[PDB]
Amino acid sequence: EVYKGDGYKVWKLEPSLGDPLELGRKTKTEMNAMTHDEFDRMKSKGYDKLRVLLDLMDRPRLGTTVDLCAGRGGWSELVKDLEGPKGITAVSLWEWMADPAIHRINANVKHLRPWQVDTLLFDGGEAFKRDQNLRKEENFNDSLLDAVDAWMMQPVPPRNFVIKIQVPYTQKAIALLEKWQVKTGKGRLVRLAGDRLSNTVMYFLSVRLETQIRGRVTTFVRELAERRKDRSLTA
Repeated sequence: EVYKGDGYKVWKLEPSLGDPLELGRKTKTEMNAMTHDEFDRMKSKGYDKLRVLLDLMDRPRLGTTVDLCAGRGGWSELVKDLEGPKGITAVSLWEWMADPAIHRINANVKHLRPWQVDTLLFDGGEAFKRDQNLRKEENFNDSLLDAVDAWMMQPVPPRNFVIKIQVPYTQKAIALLEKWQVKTGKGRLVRLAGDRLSNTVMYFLSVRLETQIRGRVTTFVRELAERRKDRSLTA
């Protein structure tokens, strides 16, 4: 009851006014300019984080599961403990610190074409370092969401999904998320509490619909910048 709800797990993100792209670029620029003190002072591990996310989703039965950009296997390992290794397929480019019984495919996620699954996991995306054009990090993560898009738009989409959204305030990202809600009839973008302030990572979970994604991302980026200032500043 009062257990079921979130809770301090995720931020509350009600929609608000603003351009998410510009507020997102604004706090990225500010962060890039922070000194060594400010930045650090505010700056297989995913095993636990996926368990939290799946607990929020009411612990659904996973079934046939593809884990995209599986990396070291943290997410695949949790599925195997939850349901055995038979149903999991792990895709990444190659290392692998998870159960070797889990089936793996060495392939570029942007070239592997989708197939039908019960559960779609994606934990890809990368945070670029300050010495970069802002648009290059946005384009790179956009192109990864474009690949996930083909998994979500196939004739029978994933019943369950956990899709990391590394850079959620681009037009591609927001348009991709709104399209996936229409396609699947569900989906909510969450900000896990306790994620490092140094990224903009959100997660798109296959729970009951929550719309106005564009305003909630704006609220996220505005709220994150304020918390970045609080932590970076002393006294």
